[PDB]
Amino acid sequence: MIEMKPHPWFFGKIPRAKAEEMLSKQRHDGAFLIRESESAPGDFSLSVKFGNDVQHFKVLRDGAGKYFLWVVKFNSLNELVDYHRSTSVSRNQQIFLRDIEQ
Amino acid sequence: MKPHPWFFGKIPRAKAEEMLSKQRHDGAFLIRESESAPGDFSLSVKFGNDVQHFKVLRDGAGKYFLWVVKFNSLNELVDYHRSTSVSRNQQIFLRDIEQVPQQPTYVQA
Amino acid sequence: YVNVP
Amino acid sequence: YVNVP
Ligand SMILES: [Cl-]
Ligand SMILES: [Cl-]
Repeated sequence: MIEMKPHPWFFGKIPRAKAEEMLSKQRHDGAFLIRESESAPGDFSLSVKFGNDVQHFKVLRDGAGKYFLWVVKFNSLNELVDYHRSTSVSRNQQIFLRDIEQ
Repeated sequence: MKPHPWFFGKIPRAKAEEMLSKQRHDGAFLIRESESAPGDFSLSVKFGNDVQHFKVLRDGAGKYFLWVVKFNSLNELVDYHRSTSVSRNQQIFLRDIEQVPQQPTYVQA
Repeated sequence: YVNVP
Repeated sequence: YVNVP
């Protein structure tokens, strides 16, 4: 109806290691979050649970200000996230984004 | 641990104003993805009977800033401004938005 | 904007 | 990272 709520996937500047610890405890593949990278100041990183590991994707931004990971460009971070709920977040393996439980 | 309560994504500036004008404390804020400047962030904050907006500037090394001091993340920019005024003009300290179940604000789909 | 024109 | 070196 669209109730204005902060995005549940944003955790700010949590370490890459701390993101892995959290996501390794999740039950489903695809459980994710977006954090502000420590190693690369100014870049956001998308962290995702995948079996017994956690994969990280750099969130890129072009000159027109659109967000992307691969080829398809997005007008917002939430549109990027939603798209990757039905299309794989990876061109290598089939991984669909799903919200973190609890 | 816990997701932040202040990152709202791409919401209209007017809707940021509609939401914050219902908060009771000055300093209640949010960071949103700007519509007027794609790829940039804006910080909106309640201040009396108005809502002030701050443009989050970026330098060549990707740092974020409002005035002179630069930050490596929005998280650090936000946390610093909880103790030091977010503005060089008036004294306004950032504080988390309070849940108001009886007063929801809606954006379009 | 408070900080820029 | 998966998408960039
Ligand atoms: Cl400063
Ligand atoms: Cl100041």
